[PDB]
Amino acid sequence: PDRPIWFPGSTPPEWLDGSLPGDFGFDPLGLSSDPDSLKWNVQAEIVHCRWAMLGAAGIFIPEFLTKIGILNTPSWYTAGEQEYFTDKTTLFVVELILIGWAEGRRWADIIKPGSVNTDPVFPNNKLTGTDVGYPGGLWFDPLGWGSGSPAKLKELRTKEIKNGRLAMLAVMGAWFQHIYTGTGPIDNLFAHLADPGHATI
Amino acid sequence: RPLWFASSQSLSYLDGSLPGDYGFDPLGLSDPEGTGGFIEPRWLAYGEIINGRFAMLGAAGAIAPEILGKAGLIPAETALPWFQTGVIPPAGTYTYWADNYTLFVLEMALMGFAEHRRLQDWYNPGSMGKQYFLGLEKGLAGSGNPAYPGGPFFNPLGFGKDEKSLKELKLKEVKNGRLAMLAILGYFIQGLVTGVGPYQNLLDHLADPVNNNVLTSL
Amino acid sequence: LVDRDPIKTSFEEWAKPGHFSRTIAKGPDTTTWIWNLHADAHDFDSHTSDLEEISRKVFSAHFGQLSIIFLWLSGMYFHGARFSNYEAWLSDPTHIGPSAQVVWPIVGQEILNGDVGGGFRGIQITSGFFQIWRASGITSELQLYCTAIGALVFAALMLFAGWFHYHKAAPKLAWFQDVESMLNHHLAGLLGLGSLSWAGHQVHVSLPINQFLNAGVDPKEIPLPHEFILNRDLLAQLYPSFAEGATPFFTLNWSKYSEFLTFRGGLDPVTGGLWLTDIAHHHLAIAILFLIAGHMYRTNWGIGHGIKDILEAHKGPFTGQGHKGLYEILTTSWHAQLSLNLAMLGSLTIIVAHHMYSMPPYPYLATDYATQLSLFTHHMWIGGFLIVGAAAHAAIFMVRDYDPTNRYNDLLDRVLRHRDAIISHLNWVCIFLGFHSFGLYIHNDTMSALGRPQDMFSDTAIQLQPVFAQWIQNTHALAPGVTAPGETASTSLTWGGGELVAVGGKVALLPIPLGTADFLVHHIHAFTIHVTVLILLKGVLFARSSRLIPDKANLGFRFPCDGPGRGGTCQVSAWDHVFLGLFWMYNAISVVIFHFSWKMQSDVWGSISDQGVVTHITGGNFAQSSITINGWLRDFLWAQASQVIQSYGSSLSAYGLFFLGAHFVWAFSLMFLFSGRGYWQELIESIVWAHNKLKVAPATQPRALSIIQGRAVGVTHYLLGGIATTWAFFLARIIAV
Amino acid sequence: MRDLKTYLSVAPVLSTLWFGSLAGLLIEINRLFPDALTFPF
Ligand code: CLA
Ligand code: CLA
Ligand code: CLA
Ligand SMILES: CC(/C=C/C=C(C)/C=C/[C@@]12O[C@]1(C)C[C@@H](O)CC2(C)C)=C\C=C\C=C(C)\C=C\C=C(C)\C=C\[C@@]12O[C@]1(C)C[C@@H](O)CC2(C)C
Ligand code: SF4
Repeated sequence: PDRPIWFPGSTPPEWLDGSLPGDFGFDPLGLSSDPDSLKWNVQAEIVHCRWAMLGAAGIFIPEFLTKIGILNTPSWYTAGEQEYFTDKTTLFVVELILIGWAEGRRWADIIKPGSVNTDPVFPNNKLTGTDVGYPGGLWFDPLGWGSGSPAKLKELRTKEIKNGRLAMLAVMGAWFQHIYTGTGPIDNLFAHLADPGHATI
Repeated sequence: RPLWFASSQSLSYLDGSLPGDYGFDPLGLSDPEGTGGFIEPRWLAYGEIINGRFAMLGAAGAIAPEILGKAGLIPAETALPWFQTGVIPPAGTYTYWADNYTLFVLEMALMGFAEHRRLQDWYNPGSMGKQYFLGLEKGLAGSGNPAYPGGPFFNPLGFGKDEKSLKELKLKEVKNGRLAMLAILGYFIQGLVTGVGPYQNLLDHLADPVNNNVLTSL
Repeated sequence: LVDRDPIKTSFEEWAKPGHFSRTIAKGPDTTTWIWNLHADAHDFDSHTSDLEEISRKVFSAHFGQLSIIFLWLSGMYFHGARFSNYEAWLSDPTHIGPSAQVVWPIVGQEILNGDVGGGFRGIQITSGFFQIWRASGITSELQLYCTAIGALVFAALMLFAGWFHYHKAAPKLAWFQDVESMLNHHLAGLLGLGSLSWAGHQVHVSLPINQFLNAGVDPKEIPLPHEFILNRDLLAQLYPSFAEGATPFFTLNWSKYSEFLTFRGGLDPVTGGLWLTDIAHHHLAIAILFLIAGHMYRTNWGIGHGIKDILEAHKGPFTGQGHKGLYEILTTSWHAQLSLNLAMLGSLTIIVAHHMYSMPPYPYLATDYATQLSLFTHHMWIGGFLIVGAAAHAAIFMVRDYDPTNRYNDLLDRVLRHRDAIISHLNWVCIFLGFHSFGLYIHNDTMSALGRPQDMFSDTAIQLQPVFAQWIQNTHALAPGVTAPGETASTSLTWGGGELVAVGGKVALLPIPLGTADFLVHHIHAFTIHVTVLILLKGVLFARSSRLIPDKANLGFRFPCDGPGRGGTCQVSAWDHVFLGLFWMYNAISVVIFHFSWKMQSDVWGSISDQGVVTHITGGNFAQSSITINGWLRDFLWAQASQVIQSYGSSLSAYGLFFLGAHFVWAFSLMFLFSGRGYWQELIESIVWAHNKLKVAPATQPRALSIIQGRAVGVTHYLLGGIATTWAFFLARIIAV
Repeated sequence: MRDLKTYLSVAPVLSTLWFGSLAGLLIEINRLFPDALTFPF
């Protein structure tokens, strides 16, 4: 109730009571007034965070190393135009099958929690996580850091969320910068650092 | 108390509590009957005070560089009139350390922080001294009167210790603010019709008051 | 005086249809509930009895209307910038047909993208926006794009204002009942300042650009409008009086401004429209007059008039107490004000339609025949509809808000005490006009069929000359130099001066003669208007009681009958009198537009040769052929419908399709008008039987339409079909020729 | 919002969405395969 708020001095919404990781009371439009929408939106935010962190790393770390000349990879924008060992549609279909099996089991855990925690082939093997979106076990938490006291968890889960949001913003920024300026994101940073007053939109 | 264009309607609610009150309200804009929206006595007084302070900052600023240029203290490339300093690029522009549209964003952000905090204190008195703000929330608590916050930040020298002195100083502030608003309107409409800076206008009037006058300017 | 946050902004009421009514909020037992939902949506009086709430609701909806109008204007301006040939038309107005709509090629509908000139393919428009933009000095599409953006911004502003003045700060009832201040502001500020601003725009923008265009300069070589303001030398070259500035204005040396403020009269030979200097002078004078007129009514400063005091002092030996009490009625009833304003606005629209054709105010408008015809017909129909609505809401006020115990008025009481004499006299006048107007056409038909052309009412056998209108024409033609010394030419070319204006090989305007046929058609117009006024005034005057049903006010304003007794009481309510007057309004307006079309095509419009001989479109057959019904059937409907029935396979095939579609829609309405509810309710019972057999019977029981709903559907479909048919016929006829 | 979702399930809005999607599908089908008079397969 005394947590920092996005708009100091204002009143947070009633459905945001501070129980969730990364909660600052930001919901002007009330998109999650009902509990079911709240759970669905939490799961969507967690997945979007995790994909956006993988995407930001993959966009920026390769492009930086190319500029300093260690590697010679093409631009991320046109990486889908190169010719690989097979046609792109076959790769898309293989992706669709594999990610459909992967995400399909994630759908059943949202609807009915703890029903897909067993290995279909070798029943000696299980996932250990109690919380929807935090699956645990030797596959997703091999170091065992994903469980502990509520203090240890609410920090780690808040660090994940705050990093994911920043990554999402960075990825969209890179997309729009390449659309407008027509040059890789790292060149934009060096141009800005050369003449910060004028190297601007 | 002295009165200035007072009326029976206006005197029914202007009883002299506000500083610099002379009963002048021919249109009855501050009538407490059915207050709502932005037409409200408290908001009108607050707006008058804030506009007076900003005009007082602006009135001296728009003429300070010009007089020093004619006094030979600052370089002539900086002794520009207020309308050729980058405010209106069609009238003229000066090249700063950053392009004008870039400075606008930074000004917008800083002014947004300051003005949003001021507004949120107006809405909820004493709210700005609660949440952690770099440890500066200890002195930004306000005083319960939105126009006169006081405190170690906004009242460093500790003037106005006595209440009578505070009332006199509030009256002086109101008078100077009104005079500065009048001067700013004079700035605008003098620049419109003469096409040259106000200091040069004053020097023109002093040189020959009859050939350099409104009768000869309009 | 407002209230802070009177109603919460929420989506809760969106999920409960019929929340505005107690009866409708229960739930849909039958299908009548769905129809009841839409019919009572905007009847704010039935929702609540508090006048303040009704006023607050009314104030906010006008903001939504303004937002919709601004969106429509934004679309109209945007389509001219992106999907038009305006810039090509601006270089050759007489040979290029305006177009602002294009069509996607999907099912072969790209045939509608016919040629119009200027290397453009699209649908030809007849709204006249090109001439409006040309008269404003608009040259490029950038200006139109900016105007569309501004209109979008204004629509957003109107929507926000509508939300604000209902959910955040709603004015009190005392604010609405300040009629003196509202009249003062709407006269001095809304009209006077608007006229002054438009005069300033015409002085500083329209005049120089239009002078450059008329001189023959390429539109891309004309200076921009702001260059005339920053560079006074250019305006001085165009108008030397601008070198003196505003000094002549303040020294009362107004004669120096005679270069751009004239009183010429007539038409501009180059463009065929009114002189723009005359328009600027007109707007200046009108602005002055409206600014002075806005200082009449009293306000907080004691000087001015009190409307109640003016009303109370007008009484006579024939009227008793006079206008005393009318001030309280017009400040507490929304319906009476609506009726009065509707009547005045409809009359004004008809006056505007009549005036714009004889004094063409836009360049290259007189020689664009399709635009003229379309504008005339459009504004005539709008005026008729508004006039009918006036009577409808007058009847509503009489039924609901009439209360002599607290709102007594002597003038209204005296009218209700002799209504029989009024209705009987109007009945006799209608019968006399019908006998002596339409009967002369039947006499002509019989005499022509019998082989006796020397016994007809015509210009060759028995003349019926309209000598009163000819005297007015002669008086107006000789006004300059006798009764209007300051004028150079007459107000209009139609008065009969004898001069002809031709633009690009076509006739713009010329004197219009009057003869025997005009007499007959004018008396036909008078007859139709009188009958419509009879049906509407009978409906208003007998709304509360009659000799047949003494208690008619207890049954309401909109009820079907009072049963089969008293010999039968179908159609006794005041709603049925509007339902019956719509049909007569349609009849009258159709006759008027047919008269206009035939007269224009026969006596005015045509082409002019090098030697100066005029060939009209139909060759002047109106005088001898329109004096019989067979003439109207043969030389107008049969001959001029060949364009619309031969339009298949060309860019005008849409009009041909709409002709048949509107025929079908018109004929479809007769099912609802000639039949009654009981048959259809009995028929549905058999259809429901087989749905029960297959377990597909709905839980919302199907019901036949009510008696009033059936009447309304019939009249709506009847009007839509007829008007659409005439629209397609007119457009297909006039675009081709 | 539950009330907003309820308003989206009312008959006119749902019918409008369904018919708009249907018209779009039919227009694209006739755009890909124009002038079909017989079923040739
Ligand atoms: C400024 C003009 C104005 C205003 C504000 C009003 C306002 C009002 N009128 Mg009204 N009226 C007007 C002009 C006006 N009228 C005119 C000019 C006429 C003469 C034709 C009438 C005739 C009239 C009658 C006969 C009645 C009213 C009534 C009313 C009241 C309720 C209206 C209602 O619920 O609408 C509901 C609105 C509709 C049902 C929409 C009708 C749609 C039209 C008919 C068809 C449109 C076809 C469309 C193009 C097809 C597309 C369909 C789409 C689904 C695909 C309301 C106070 C009623 C009243 O007070 O009852 C006590 C009443 O009975 N009026
Ligand atoms: C084409 C069909 C038609 C005709 C001829 C009429 C005719 C008439 N309607 Mg009418 N009406 C019609 C369709 C028609 N209506 C339709 C479709 C509706 C919609 C429901 C209405 C709705 C309507 C209303 C609501 C009212 C009328 C009224 C009237 C009368 C107006 C007063 C008058 O004397 O007119 C002039 C009369 C004529 C032109 C008919 C005479 C025809 C010529 C002169 C032949 C004369 C022959 C001569 C006497 C010798 C014959 C002798 C014999 C042995 C051969 C008039 C009789 C009003 C009324 O009752 O009177 C005020 C009235 O209030 N009508
Ligand atoms: C699922 C709905 C449904 C079903 C199964 C039927 C079935 C039938 N109707 Mg029928 N009808 C319906 C809706 C339906 N109707 C509606 C909504 C109307 C009002 C327009 C009618 C009006 C109607 C008439 C007037 C007649 C029938 C008749 C018949 C029978 C003859 C077969 C036929 O196609 O007639 C033709 C049926 C039609 C042309 C109806 C139009 C089809 C509508 C648009 C379908 C609507 C479906 C609905 C929206 C379902 C939504 C599903 C969603 C909630 C999941 C048959 C048993 C005939 C009969 O045997 O008499 C007893 C007959 O004369 N119907
Ligand atoms: C969602 C998003 C934006 C979010 C929007 C916000 C803040 C909305 C906020 C609000 O709702 C709240 C909170 C509360 C409401 O009351 C109000 C609003 C204001 C409405 C951005 C990104 C969302 C999603 C992202 C970032 C997607 C990532 C993409 C990836 C992984 C790309 C990977 C690749 O780049 C590689 C690695 C290599 C390349 O070669 C190939 C590709 C495939 C291109
Ligand atoms: S039900 Fe029909 S026929 Fe019978 S009295 Fe009523 S309106 Fe007349």
